[PDB]
Amino acid sequence: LAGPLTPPVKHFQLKRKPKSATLRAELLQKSTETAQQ
Amino acid sequence: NLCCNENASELVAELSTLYQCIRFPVVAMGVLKWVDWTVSEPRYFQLQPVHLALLDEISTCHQLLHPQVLQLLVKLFETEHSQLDVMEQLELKKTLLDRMVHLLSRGYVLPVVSYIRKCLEKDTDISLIRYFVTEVLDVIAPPYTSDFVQLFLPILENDSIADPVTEFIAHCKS
Repeated sequence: LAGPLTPPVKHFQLKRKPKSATLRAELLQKSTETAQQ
Repeated sequence: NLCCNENASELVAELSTLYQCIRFPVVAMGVLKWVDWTVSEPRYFQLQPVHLALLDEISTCHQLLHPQVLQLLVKLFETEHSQLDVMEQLELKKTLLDRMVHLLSRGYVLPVVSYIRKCLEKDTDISLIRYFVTEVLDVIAPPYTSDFVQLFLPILENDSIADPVTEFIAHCKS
């Protein structure tokens, strides 16, 4: 109904991963710890 | 259930199910309003801030929530507490600058750099803008489209260091 989604234009290829995703992994460590609980 | 329980550490306990469940858009909005009202309390940064991490899942995984997240952090980038000194205020501001640089990396580049230009011309000290440029030129890969240069480089005229700034200015003027 609301029409299709258009993905954003990528002005440049990322040579690395943002530090946000690094922090997501850092907190996924404690996520796996909770999985161990 | 989690949000109205008035959660911090327990968030990190069930952050797995959270980032599993933020993929639902409406749930992402709900957590955004919850963390907004928790973090918008005066002096919520003196006691746990894990909540600012969750925007990373939201904005990265939902494109149309880029306008909200920045338009949340515009308030948080103006945080000022007499208890948490200007050093800690600048720490939180630089943290939020890293968040805004990440959100720029997702394509929300015109309004980010426009507001950065406005608050430098205003509030935001030259140290914060220099740290912005430091993190940006440390993370952004060339080529740099002129739609981004047109606001990033003429505000970068104030400084010349973070050398990556010299490389950026030379590449983007040549």
